[PDB]
Amino acid sequence: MLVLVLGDLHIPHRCNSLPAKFKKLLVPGKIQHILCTGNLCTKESYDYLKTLAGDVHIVRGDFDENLNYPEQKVVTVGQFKIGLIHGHQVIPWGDMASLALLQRQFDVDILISGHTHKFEAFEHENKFYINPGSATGAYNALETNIIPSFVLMDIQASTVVTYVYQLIGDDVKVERIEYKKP
Amino acid sequence: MLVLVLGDLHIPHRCNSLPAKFKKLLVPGKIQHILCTGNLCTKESYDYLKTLAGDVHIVRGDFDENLNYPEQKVVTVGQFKIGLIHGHQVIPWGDMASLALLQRQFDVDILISGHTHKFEAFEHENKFYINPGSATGAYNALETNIIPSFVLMDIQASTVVTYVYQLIGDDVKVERIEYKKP
Amino acid sequence: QEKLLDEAIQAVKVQSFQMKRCLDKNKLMDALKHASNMLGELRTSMLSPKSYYELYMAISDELHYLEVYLTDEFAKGRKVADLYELVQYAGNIIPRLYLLITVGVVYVKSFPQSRKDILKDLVEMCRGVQHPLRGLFLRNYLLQCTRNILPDEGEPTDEETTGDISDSMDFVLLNFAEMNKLWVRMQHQGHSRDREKRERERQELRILVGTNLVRLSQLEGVNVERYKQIVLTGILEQVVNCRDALAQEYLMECIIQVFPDEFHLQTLNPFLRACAELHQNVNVKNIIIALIDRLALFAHREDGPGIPADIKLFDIFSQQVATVIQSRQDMPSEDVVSLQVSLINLAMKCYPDRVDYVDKVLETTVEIFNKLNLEHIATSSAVSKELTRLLKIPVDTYNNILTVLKLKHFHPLFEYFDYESRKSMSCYVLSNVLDYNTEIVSQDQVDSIMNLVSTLIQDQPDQPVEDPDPEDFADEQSLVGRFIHLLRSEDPDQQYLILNTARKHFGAGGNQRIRFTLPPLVFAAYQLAFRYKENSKVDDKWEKKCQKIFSFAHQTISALIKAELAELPLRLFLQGALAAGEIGFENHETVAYEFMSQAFSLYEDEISDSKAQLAAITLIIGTFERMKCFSEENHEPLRTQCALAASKLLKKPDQGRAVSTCAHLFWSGRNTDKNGEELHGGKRVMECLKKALKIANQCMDPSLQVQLFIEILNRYIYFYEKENDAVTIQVLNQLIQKIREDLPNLESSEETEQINKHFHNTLEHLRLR
Amino acid sequence: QEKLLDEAIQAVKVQSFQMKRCLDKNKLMDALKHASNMLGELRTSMLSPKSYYELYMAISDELHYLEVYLTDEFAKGRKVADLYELVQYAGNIIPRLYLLITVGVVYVKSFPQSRKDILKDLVEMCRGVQHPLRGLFLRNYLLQCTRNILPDEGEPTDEETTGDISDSMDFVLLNFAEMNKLWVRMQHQGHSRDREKRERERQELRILVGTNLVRLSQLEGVNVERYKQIVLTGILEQVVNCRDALAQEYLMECIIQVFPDEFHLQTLNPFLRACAELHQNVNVKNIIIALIDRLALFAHREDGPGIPADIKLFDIFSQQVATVIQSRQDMPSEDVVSLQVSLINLAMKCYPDRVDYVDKVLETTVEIFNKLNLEHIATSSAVSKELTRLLKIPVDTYNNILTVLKLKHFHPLFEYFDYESRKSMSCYVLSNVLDYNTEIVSQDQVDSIMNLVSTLIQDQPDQPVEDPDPEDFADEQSLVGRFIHLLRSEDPDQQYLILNTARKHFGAGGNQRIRFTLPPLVFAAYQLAFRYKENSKVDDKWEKKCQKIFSFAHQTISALIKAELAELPLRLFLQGALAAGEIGFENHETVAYEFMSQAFSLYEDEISDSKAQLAAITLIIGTFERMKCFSEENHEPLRTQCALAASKLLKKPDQGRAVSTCAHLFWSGRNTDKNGEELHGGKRVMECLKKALKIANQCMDPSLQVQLFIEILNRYIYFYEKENDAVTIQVLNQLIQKIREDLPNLESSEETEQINKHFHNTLEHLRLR
Repeated sequence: MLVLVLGDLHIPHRCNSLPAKFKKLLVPGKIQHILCTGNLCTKESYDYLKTLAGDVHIVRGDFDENLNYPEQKVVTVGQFKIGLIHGHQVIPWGDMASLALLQRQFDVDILISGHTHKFEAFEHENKFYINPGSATGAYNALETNIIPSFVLMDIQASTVVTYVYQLIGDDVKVERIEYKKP
Repeated sequence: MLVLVLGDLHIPHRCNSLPAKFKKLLVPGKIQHILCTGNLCTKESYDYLKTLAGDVHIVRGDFDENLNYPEQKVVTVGQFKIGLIHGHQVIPWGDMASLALLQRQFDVDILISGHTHKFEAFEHENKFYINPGSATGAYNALETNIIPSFVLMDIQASTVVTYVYQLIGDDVKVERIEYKKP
Repeated sequence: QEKLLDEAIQAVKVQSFQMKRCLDKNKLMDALKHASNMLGELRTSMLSPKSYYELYMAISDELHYLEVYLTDEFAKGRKVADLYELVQYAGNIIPRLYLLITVGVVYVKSFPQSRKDILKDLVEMCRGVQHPLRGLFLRNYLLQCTRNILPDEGEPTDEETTGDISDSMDFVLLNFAEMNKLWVRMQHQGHSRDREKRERERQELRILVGTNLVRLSQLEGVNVERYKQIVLTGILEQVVNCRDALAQEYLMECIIQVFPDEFHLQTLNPFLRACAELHQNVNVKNIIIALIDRLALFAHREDGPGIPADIKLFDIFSQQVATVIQSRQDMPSEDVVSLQVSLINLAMKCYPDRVDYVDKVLETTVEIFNKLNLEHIATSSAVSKELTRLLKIPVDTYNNILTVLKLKHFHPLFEYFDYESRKSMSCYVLSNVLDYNTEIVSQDQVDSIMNLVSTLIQDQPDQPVEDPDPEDFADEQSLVGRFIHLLRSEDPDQQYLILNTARKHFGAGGNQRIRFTLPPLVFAAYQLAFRYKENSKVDDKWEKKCQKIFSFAHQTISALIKAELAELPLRLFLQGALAAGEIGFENHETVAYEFMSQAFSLYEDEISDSKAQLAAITLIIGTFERMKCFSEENHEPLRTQCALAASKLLKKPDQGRAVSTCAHLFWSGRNTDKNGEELHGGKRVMECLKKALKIANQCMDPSLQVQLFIEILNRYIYFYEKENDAVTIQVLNQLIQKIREDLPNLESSEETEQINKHFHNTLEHLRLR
Repeated sequence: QEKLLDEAIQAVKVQSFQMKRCLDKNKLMDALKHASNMLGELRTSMLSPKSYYELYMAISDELHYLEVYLTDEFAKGRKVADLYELVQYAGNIIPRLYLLITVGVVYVKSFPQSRKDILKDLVEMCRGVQHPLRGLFLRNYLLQCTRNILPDEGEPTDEETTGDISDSMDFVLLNFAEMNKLWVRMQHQGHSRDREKRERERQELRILVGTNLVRLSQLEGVNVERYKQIVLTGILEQVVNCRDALAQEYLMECIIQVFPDEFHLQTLNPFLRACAELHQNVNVKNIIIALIDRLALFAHREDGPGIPADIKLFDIFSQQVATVIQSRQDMPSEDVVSLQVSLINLAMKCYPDRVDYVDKVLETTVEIFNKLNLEHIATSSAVSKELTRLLKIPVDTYNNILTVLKLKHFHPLFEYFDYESRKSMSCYVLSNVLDYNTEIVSQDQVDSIMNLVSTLIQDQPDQPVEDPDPEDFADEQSLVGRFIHLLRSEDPDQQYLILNTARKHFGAGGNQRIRFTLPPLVFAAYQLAFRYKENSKVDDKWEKKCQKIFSFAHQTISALIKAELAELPLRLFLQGALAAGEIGFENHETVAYEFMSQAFSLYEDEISDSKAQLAAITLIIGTFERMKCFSEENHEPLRTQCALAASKLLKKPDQGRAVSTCAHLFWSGRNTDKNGEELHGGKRVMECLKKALKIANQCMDPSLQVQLFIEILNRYIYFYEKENDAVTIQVLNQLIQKIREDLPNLESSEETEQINKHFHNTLEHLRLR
């Protein structure tokens, strides 16, 4: 199975929708799972998500209207145990050491979080860390140059391949990164 | 006319009934009026009261089950205008200055209240203050030594004589106190 | 018809006229010819036994006037011999023999030498008569004639008089055998379709039979020694050998009534072996009860020897009754228990000493119930009624309830109660066990009590229990009252244990029950805490004891919390906090803080009503302020958190009152830095009043706005006169004025006048007026 | 009945059979006698119009075999002279005239020289016709006979052969005028109650009349000038002269359909002036629409010159339709609008370019609506339906909504509508304004759009009324979001102005609204603030621009504050603070300090929930931690103020977490003193962890105690490995020992195990233990 990971859409607070090209890449049928970090903010964006797939997981972001979302959630995807949290609860905000400290407590193999709006995919002490970024390149006071993006991973079995989708210029560049349980 | 004043029986929360001897002193026919401060708590105790006399007045105490009782009530008895309140609404709890402040607002010649479980009968600035105490010597965290008691007053006309009934030792000691409108 | 009767009573009155006429003119034989004519009227068969009885009583009472008339003539010396042949001249046997009896007794008075001979004669001459009714009426005349002339202890022993007590005894035993023979023949005479008429008729003549025993009882010569050897032995052979039930039962009742206990105590057991062979169809319970009643009035009878200890009466009757029951074919079990009830009452009142007897009885009743493999007792069943009436005698009688609790089988008998009846009866009994106040109870007896409660309150209901009224909705108060009562008497550390067992026990009680039960247990904890302080001289581990008891209470209360109630637990937390404060143990401060924060938690989470809001917060504020062991470092934060909580409510009126009430919190507070002296934070108190004032100026609702101003004004005076420098008199002037420049801008109301009075009194109270 | 027909067709087939029999056998007059008796069969008339028509068509088809026979005969030269006289012997007029037409066309074919004379005779003698049915069918036979042989222009012109196109035209117009006369005469013949039957029959026959025009159209001679001068003058003379409506309307549509638009364009004003005089009961609307449709398919018909510029169709048609409307007396206004719709479509498709036309359209529609004293048109009225369909066409067709703002006269249309329909349409338009990305607008047009928004956000059923509906409400926001986005693509100096009008607008928004509308505006401000600094070279008042805009933001925020909200203003101060920090302008520290104190005020005052506290403090710390512009004189007050405020919190668990979080404040706390780096005084970090420790030692909850030690332990590791020399390994050892001597004393739980995993991983990583 392959899962979709996105967040920090910030609609309609800072953006009105996902970039034109990205919409053309996210179509129903392909995705069996969706892990959403960010505050999509409007329920309008939750429905669109509910389109691409049926099993959607969302954690509460620092600007989401609905308070009914989980601060953090742990969802198992095959052989992988994955944690989800928005990120604003991690101080300092994008600190690896703090994320790591969080990984222990959750006891997950992979940890998804956003809030910084900067795509990140790296390995640390046999664990995997992913930050999709902002699917809408939503504004962020700390970084004057944000790049739209999302990330869908493909899990065969105790092996993951995460595809990062960035929107640089007009075309949509891509990058591959593989991780396998220790 | 003579009136009976009691309260804070706390049945069955802390006591099961009025002391043995006291029961022998309160018999129908003698009493034409009853002003009850305290939380007798159980309707079972309201009926017993309804026995000694027919015109019974009760104010809601901080532990009474029935919420239908008055927080405070003003009943006229001949030439006397008398106020009734449990006491827990008077802060500090048994403060004379606070009781007095209450007397003004009610505009009564005599003010009956309990809650402290300590008998009190005194005069202040041409007004009269009475606290029957606890007819059952009901427990009270603030005072480790409570003395059962009630108090029946006799009004001839613009002159009252309040009889305080205390249960010290075995015998029932008594004390007389007179007050007359200014 | 009743006419036959009237014609007879007229002719009788005619003939009794002819008696008195002849008695006047001394024509005796002419009166006796008419006496014969009356008895011709007795040849009728159509009349009722009662009718015959009335006519007989008429003729008998008039004949006595003749009898005394004759007796007088004879007492006058006019004695005529040769009377025996002459009286035989009457054609009818009845007049002849009536004449023989009448003149015979006359000979007895006039010739005491003949008394023995004449009595033996008359008793033997009665063999002439064989008809039941007329024979009975004859023997009645006999009984009244011999009522007084029979030998006895109070007769003159005149060497002319003849006849003894032995003659009287032989006389009556014979008359008994003769009357029962005739009487029983009456049973089978006539047609079998008159069974109800015969038995009614028998009932009617039953008094005739009992009068003989009445006659035996006035006999002084009826002493205990003749009764023991000869009299009772004789009577019991005829009685037992008649093998009937109606007669045996009647005569035996008459026996019960007639003989003294003097006779009965020496002759119960011979008499009781006789009692044991009796006919099957008879009611014996009623016999036994009458006996029980008489021996009962003997047990509680004072100025009498009582029961000698060597003769263990109860064991005797118990064993004989047991044998009798064995002899009984199918006698209703309810009846056995009605008998058990009297055996209880008796053993208790006659042998109070020996409870062990009562236990042998309860154990034997148990074997009976075990032998009877019967299903549960229906609510209708008289058996349950009786078993209840049985159990109450110990319950009503024995004021001591431990001994009941020592009855092991007292609970197992409960089995036979049905569930509805288990509920009703167990409630009634336990209620009775409560109406006597009960004192200290041991662990084991607490256990047996807990078993009694567990059976009273709740097993799984027999049917899914449907309740218009589940109980007397709350009838169980006294139960907990008593528990709590006896607890304060046992020594302390055991009590805590018992309290824990009480907890588990009621925890298993049910679902909607324990809500009322545990608060009292909470009060228990406090008092035991008090006992611990009263033991504060020899003990140092009292603080550890305290730690455990408050920890036990904390769990128990959290249990109540699960039961999802808020207000009540809040007060219970208040009391617990206070308790820990007063105890002042180590870690006590920490304890106070949990009770406060859980209560606050309840406030937030379980908040629904504005009224409930105001009440809960006013109680919270009123409750804390006396909390005074806290360090200022700790006392100060908590105050502010409460102040803030208060400042976040919805409604503006209450908000202003509360914020103003909080002032006392900023002044009356005391720091642990001033060694008990108040922190005296006037400045913050002022700021409190400031914010309060701003909120006041926004009331814009005249009546409450102003009245609220009045309170805030009172607050200023309070602090001004309380040596609080920040409270300037200038502010008070500005405010009284503002209220003055506004009070007119108001429509007159019951209040506005009082507001003037308040303001004037307030200024006058300064002694500045 | 319908039998008459079959019997008639039988007899007809009989006579026409014996007729054709005589014609093959070449004895002509006998064939003509059978033909005559057969046409006698046409003397019955009771036939249905349909039935009579079939008999007619049958007989015409048999006569065709005769016509070709004759045509051949004449081509064979076998011609008998004087046929008209011999045939006039037939006594009735009917045989004569059937014979005359038949022989006439034969002579015309055989004698084209005789064509003019024969046609002039036939046309003149047909004036005899007076009966509707037979006359109609005869002149139809005429029309079919005259199908091809009439004079024409590309025809050989033998000066024996006489007759031209003008003669053919006169021929058909005359026969037409006579036939139309009889046909309209059909309206009144018979009883007045057959009018629906009559009109049905005529409607059936309308094609007969139109066939004349078809015949006129194949006439090659029809040039535009003959069309101009002859055809329309004749037809319009009869039309204006007939003052009927059913015929005029049918014939005029048939014309419309039939002739090429080239002829119509040269003859429009005559044709439309004629159209204006027509009868009032005429639905001229359907005609005009058909006309509009034909010229529309003519406008976008390519392979043509397009519209000649001299041809001002719009002015012509506009003025004539106008004249027609004056000529109309009872026009449904809805019909006027249905025509206005087509008037749109025309102007739209022929001249998208020229807006002034569209405005002239809007002015005439408006003048119409104003003379109509109509209230705002509710949902029920068809008028609103039409006005909707009209207006959406500009709305739908004008892709660019900016272009609408060039039309000033559009806005006046909003007036006439109902609020409900204004709401529906306003939604429709704005939805189109988002779907069609129409971007940043001119200020004046920005004004008028904002005026439209102000009408949306301020008006209700058709006045501002709150009749509350549980329904969606958030349809109005995303729209504003987009607006606000495109707004920012102006140059710097425009934004302040645009910002001011947007501000006033939202100031007028309401209170139930502004919470969602202003945040985007906040971000607007920010990005422009970024624009001024990034452009700090070509601008010198950029620092001033920043100061004014931040003051602007402060008021705007305070606006949100009066709505009595907390969260949003707190966050808006944080974002603003961060912005000013990054800009670092002159007086920036002071501004930031001001914005900060507003945030602190909000924090205290607007502090509600334990959760809300943790969230607010986490936001305050995260913002505070990276802020670096304040020097110690400013950094230090806020620092201590924050430390105390934090140390005041509610809940001990949370208390420990927060106090531990504060460490970072003592480590990341970097001010401008030694130029942004922290002085790195281990000591305050030590005291911070100390208080944290103290709080730990007080929590006394196994589960939480341990959980908190493991976190504080990991925290210690971070700072040790962060080279806090103050962190001795000895302290860590003493504490790990304590944790070891306590870890066993635990039950089984889901957490304790995880706490072990965490601890084991932690000890396994570091290796320096």
